[PDB]
Amino acid sequence: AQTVPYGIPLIKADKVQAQGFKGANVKVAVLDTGIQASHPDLNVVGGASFVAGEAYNTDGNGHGTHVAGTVAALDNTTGVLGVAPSVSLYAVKVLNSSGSGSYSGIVSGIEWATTNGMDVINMSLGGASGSTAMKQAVDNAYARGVVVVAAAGNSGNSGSTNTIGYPAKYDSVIAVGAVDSNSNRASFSSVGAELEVMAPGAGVYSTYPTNTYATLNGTSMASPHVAGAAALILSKHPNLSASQVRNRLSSTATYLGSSFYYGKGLINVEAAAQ
Ligand SMILES: [Ca+2]
Repeated sequence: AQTVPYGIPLIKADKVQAQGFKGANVKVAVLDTGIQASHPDLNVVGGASFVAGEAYNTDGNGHGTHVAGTVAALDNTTGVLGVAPSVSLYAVKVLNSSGSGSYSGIVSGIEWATTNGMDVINMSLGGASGSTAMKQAVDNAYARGVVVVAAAGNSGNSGSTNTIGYPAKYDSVIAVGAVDSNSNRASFSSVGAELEVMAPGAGVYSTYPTNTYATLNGTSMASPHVAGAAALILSKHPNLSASQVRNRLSSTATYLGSSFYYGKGLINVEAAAQ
């Protein structure tokens, strides 16, 4: 009836669930291509779009809907199952259907998130170039107490230079790399000094636009696992601070090898939990 993507158990998300922490009352913003709000396995409570012509609540390129579901695919009897399935899910359309977005849109979405008390902002996007304004709203939202997790980049290596994109590069931002089920670091996952931690990003099955489910690969998929794991935690210790929450994801994870390639390693939600 319901399937459990090999990733919820991998990060021991499901052991937190058992205890009864699933992110109830936790507000997660997914800054993506949008979310098919009519998807039987998802319940989007609100949002916004800064993409022109595109309304939001509709997904032209299956990504937003896929990332959305990893975070909150409802806990029912069908489809899949998200990380923090009780969570208040807001979709911020920041990628115009062909998958790309301009900073103006990104920074706006970020701002929106902060201005609407979003406890979590998931950015499964990037660029190899930054901007002054992005660094400010990522720093600003975090100083504001939001937890900002962003995908690392789907660059592999680039010598021994950082292949981590933006905004993941902003140390106010948690850069998430991708592993698989044998906790092996995905091939395409980005390396750099900024990598923070790893999450499942290979062959991750989730909600796909028009009430169906599919398997995609990427850091883009790695990032949301981290965005839910914090909601869970935020649902157990609702007093904690962003940094309070980060440290725990950080300094309490599973060692896979060098920081360059794996960061602090694979997240452990249970241990981080408390
Ligand atoms: Ca479900």
